[PDB]
Amino acid sequence: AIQKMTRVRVVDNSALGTTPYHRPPRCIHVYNKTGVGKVGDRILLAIRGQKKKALIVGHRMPGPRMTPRFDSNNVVLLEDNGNPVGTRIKTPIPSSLRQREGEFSKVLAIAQNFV
Amino acid sequence: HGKSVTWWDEHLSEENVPFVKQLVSDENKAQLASKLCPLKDEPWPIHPWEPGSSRVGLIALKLGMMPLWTKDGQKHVVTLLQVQDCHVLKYTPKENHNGRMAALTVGGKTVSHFHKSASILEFYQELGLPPKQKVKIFNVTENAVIKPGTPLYAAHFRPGQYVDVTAKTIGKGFQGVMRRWGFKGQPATHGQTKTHRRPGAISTGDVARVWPGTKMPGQLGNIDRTAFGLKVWRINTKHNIIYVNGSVPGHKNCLVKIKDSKLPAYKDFCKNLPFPTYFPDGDEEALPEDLYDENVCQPGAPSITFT
Amino acid sequence: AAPKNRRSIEVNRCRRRNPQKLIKVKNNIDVCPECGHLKQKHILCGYCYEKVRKETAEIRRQMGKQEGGPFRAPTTETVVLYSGETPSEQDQGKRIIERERKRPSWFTQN
Amino acid sequence: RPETRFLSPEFIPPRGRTNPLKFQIERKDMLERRKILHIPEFYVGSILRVTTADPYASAKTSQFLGICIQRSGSGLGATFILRNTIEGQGVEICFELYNPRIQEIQVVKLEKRLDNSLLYLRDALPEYSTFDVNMKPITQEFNQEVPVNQLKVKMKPKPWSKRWERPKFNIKGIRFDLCLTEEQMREAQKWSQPWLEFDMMREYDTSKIEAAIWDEIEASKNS
Amino acid sequence: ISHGRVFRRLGLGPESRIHLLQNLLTGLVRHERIEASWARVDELRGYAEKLIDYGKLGDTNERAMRMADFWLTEKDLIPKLFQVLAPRFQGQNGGYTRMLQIPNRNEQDRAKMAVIEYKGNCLPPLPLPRRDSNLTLLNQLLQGLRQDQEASS
RNA sequence: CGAUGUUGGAUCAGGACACCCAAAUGGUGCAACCGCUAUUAAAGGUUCGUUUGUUCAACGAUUAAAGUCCUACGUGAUCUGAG
Ligand SMILES: [Mg+2]
Ligand SMILES: [Mg+2]
Ligand SMILES: [Mg+2]
Ligand SMILES: [Mg+2]
Ligand SMILES: [Mg+2]
Ligand SMILES: [Mg+2]
Ligand SMILES: [Mg+2]
Ligand SMILES: [Mg+2]
Ligand SMILES: [Mg+2]
Ligand SMILES: [Mg+2]
Ligand SMILES: [Mg+2]
Ligand SMILES: [Mg+2]
Ligand SMILES: [Mg+2]
Ligand SMILES: [Mg+2]
Ligand SMILES: [Mg+2]
Ligand SMILES: [Mg+2]
Ligand SMILES: [Mg+2]
Ligand SMILES: [Mg+2]
Ligand SMILES: [Mg+2]
Ligand SMILES: [Mg+2]
Ligand SMILES: [Zn+2]
Repeated sequence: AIQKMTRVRVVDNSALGTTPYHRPPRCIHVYNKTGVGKVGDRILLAIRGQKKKALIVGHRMPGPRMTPRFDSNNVVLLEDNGNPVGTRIKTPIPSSLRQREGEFSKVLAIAQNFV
Repeated sequence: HGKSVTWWDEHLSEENVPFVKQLVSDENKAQLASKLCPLKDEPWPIHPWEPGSSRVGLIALKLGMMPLWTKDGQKHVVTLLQVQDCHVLKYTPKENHNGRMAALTVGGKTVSHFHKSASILEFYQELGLPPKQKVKIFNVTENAVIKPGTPLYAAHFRPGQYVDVTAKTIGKGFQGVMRRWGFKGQPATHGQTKTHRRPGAISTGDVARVWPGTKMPGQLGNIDRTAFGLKVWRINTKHNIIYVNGSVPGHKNCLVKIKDSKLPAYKDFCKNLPFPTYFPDGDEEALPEDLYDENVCQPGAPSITFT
Repeated sequence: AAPKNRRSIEVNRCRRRNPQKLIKVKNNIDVCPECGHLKQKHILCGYCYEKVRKETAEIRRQMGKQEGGPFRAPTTETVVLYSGETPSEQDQGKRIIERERKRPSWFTQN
Repeated sequence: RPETRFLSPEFIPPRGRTNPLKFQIERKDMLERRKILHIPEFYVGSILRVTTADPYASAKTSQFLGICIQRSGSGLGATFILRNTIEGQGVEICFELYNPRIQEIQVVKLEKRLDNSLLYLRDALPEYSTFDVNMKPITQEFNQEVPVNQLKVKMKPKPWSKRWERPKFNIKGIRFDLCLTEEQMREAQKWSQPWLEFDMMREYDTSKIEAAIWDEIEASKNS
Repeated sequence: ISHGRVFRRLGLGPESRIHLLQNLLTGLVRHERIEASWARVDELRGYAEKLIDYGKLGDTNERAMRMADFWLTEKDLIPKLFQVLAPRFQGQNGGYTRMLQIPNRNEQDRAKMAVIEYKGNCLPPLPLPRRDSNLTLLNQLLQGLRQDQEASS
């Protein structure tokens, strides 16, 4: 349950992701019709005084059984084409993501650990 | 004459109460097991299946809910409906009821004799059944008609099918506008006085009255609704239990009315079903303990491995 | 909100002589086979229960005299006796209350 | 060596007025399931590894290892939660015991801890949430009677996911002397409801039911 | 919505309810017969039935002792529970208590009143309702039926 | 004028159609995708935020769309009181 004005943790290695800033990266607008984001959902993100798009990787809110539930709200910085702007993603990721290949292909390619 | 109130128990001694109870229960056993053999008595003529036909229904008892799994991996939740004692009671012909379809009146589970009324007890007396708790009326095409006094079992529905379940919903009593309708309230904190729930404006300035449909506080929930398009998954033949899909309106342990789905997409499904109804007598072959749908993972099984 | 007009006496008679505001006649009254007073069928007889209450009180008084204080209650069962009675072998080893009145008709010896 | 029967907690039916038949049915089915998949004895705090059927992985099997945080459910629906940290990411999964997607359950460590449920490992220092993914199973003699590990835990600074200091929780597993002021401990005690322990009527009885369903289990082994 | 709520609300809150039942219980164990508000007596009856089953558990059981400690207020009674009440209920599983409706209180609040009692106490017996005798006309007509259920078997 | 308590919000909306979306079509300086026009249709819809007391307005992000109005500039014996 990520929604407007949530503070999120950028998982991948990135220019924007890693480098510090005074304001934590915030969620502006989720691209679902319900205002609520879940795993494998697009997001608009305000980071370092600019907007970038993100993909929700994992979140603290419970979900269907046998789905992983995470201790932080995790995102992957993402461009307009669906191209991950990170080189690789260390922290673990839902296996359920592999259900959608079409969109998440290039993002799942750089993922290390699946849980 | 000031005639005093009286109940069944009142004048009996401590000796005769167990006796009367024995008397009644024993004649109940006799009566139920007597009508246990429908096909050898005087069965009404059985007709073959016509295309626009519709079957009798059942009166079941909502047990509880259970999870169930499908071979694709998905989880479902199901409602157990046990058929307890279910008999067709009377038959109203086509021209005497709707002028379109005939009506069969079906009884629900057995109740005590003592707490019904002279009229009703007479109605069952001439029948030879014990009194039923609930009684509903089913619309039936005249080729589907059965003989009053006939048992109905859970096998009447085959796994994979769709049904309609009607019952009284859970009574939530006199309710506010937020629970009954789903109005937002007014904000809690910002200086609102005594308003945090109330309906707000109920009408227009000029109209000078409040319209008849106007949503307002009032009774919620003891009332009849119907669930449609319910898949039936599994049938337990020993205890007469139907496993239907999802939630069925009413409280658990309440009586319920099942029939085939009248939804359009399922209209002609009836042809493959045991029709006038099911008859455990006639086939002279037992059914398995359980009948399942082909997508259902069974209580014992290979324990699915994707490949 | 203030009433716009006085309610007429006809209207008001309609409200308060309505069947639903009338006292409803109780049909469960009967006579107690014992004293022949009145009782509802689902309730103990007031009169008889008063006999029992008085006697209970007297017994408790006199078993308050046998207890020298607030917190002393016997560690044994007790039995109540009347004029011209003696504890049975089954009833001995128990606290004994001796009352002056002859044993009441309703009260059995047990 | 004296043997006290261990009953998997999901054979205990809930307290509601639900018809006793439903439970008989459910139990027949989960006993049917127990013949295929072997479900071990275990408690909260014991460490398990679970093998799953996953369509989307390369090997269709998916292993997960973690401590059991809580068991809850009843009948077919009963679940357990496994907690483990990977790379610094805390992760929990909630498994349904009787789900056919579960291949094998393996107890790597049989253990009790001081509390019937520890969800508070969410708020503890990460060590207590971490275990080696490959760590090998460890075996015991029964007469050790499922050893109760007594370990108090260190906490992150408040706030916590829940208030664990409150009497409703009954947590001996936390080390509170290091975390809290004496004043906060008097504060937590204003929520104490002493009378609850002596409430009699509030207490749920089992033993007749358990005798019954144990009888049922034996009758399931025989056939 | 009150669905499946077993306990009624009394007193100043949940705790006050427990202490109300405390006093009522203590009163019942001391005097063995008491009369109170029909609702409160009904509420009590459960606890008064379970207390005897904690008494059956014996003096030595610790749980039963701190249970009887909390519930019985005047400590003097705790022996009487274990050494008088609990022994005289041995055979019977649940039959400990008799609860009857008394006529409404004669005070102006006109309450609904009950008497509650431990069976086998030493007191003048309550005027219980008696069933009709067997000699009564209708029962005599039933005896016929019975003797013909014997004759036909 | 021996009182018909007034702006904007909240709540709940009733209605019109001079239609913003959804449906069916005519014309195009309509190839296709977009559009621009006109006809018919009012059952159902018509977002979330930054600043303003604000209605308007500007701006951020969106939406199938973020309609124009009437109802004592609907609605204070339901609320608000910034103006
Ligand atoms: Mg800036
Ligand atoms: Mg209700
Ligand atoms: Mg609110
Ligand atoms: Mg104010
Ligand atoms: Mg005020
Ligand atoms: Mg308030
Ligand atoms: Mg008018
Ligand atoms: Mg929280
Ligand atoms: Mg009160
Ligand atoms: Mg004026
Ligand atoms: Mg005037
Ligand atoms: Mg409207
Ligand atoms: Mg028009
Ligand atoms: Mg259009
Ligand atoms: Mg409209
Ligand atoms: Mg104007
Ligand atoms: Mg206005
Ligand atoms: Mg205003
Ligand atoms: Mg006001
Ligand atoms: Mg007004
Ligand atoms: Zn009398």
